[PDB]
Amino acid sequence: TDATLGSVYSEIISPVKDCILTVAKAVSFNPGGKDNTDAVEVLTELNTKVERAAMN
Amino acid sequence: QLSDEQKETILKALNDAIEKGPWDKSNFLRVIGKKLIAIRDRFLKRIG
Repeated sequence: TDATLGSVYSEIISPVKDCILTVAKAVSFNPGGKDNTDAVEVLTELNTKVERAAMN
Repeated sequence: QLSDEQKETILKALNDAIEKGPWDKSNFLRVIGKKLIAIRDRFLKRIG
């Protein structure tokens, strides 16, 4: 067990990446709404930070 | 594979995201929020 560089990508980065894609679908369907876009921003922020943490 | 400073950096990122995201603005985003919490719990299970 225990987290590795791999599990970070397979168990964190990929899932978050998937969530962003799905929220993107909600945006494309419902223009009005600041929440869905804020969510994508927060998740993108999350992944960029996790990826850097894992690559260093 | 992961150092201690990496693990805490990642956990901190998960926490920040869970705390500030609009996870209580809609039922849809609530689920997103729950998934994020599920991801962190899985990570915590491994490093602990």
